[PDB]
Amino acid sequence: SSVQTAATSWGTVPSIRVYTANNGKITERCWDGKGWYTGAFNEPGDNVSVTSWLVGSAIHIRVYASTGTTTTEWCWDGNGWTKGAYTATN
Ligand SMILES: OC[C@@]1(O)OC[C@@H](O)[C@@H](O)[C@@H]1O
Ligand SMILES: OC[C@@]1(O)OC[C@@H](O)[C@@H](O)[C@@H]1O
Repeated sequence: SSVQTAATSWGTVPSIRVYTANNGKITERCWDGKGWYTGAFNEPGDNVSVTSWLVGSAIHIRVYASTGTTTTEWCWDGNGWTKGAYTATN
């Protein structure tokens, strides 16, 4: 039905990342001050949340993608999206 989004931002320009879960696929749109464009993130999920932090000038992003009761963490640390160590509790 209705897509579900999550958003994060950093800096002062700023940079913004908006993740949209649509029909089981999460994609990413990006802003760094000069126009929206499509990001590299593509992962399965019906629900999405996100957080990010800076270490100096380097952004680190964590996206939590959920299907059913399984949540997978995806990490951006400058070098492509890698699977994180996040696991659920009992
Ligand atoms: O410069 C765009 C980009 O590299 O920014 C960091 C992450 O949002 C990536 O998915 C995205 O493609
Ligand atoms: O560098 C990746 C990592 O260690 O970053 C911190 C947390 O997001 C962890 O789950 C994740 O595996």
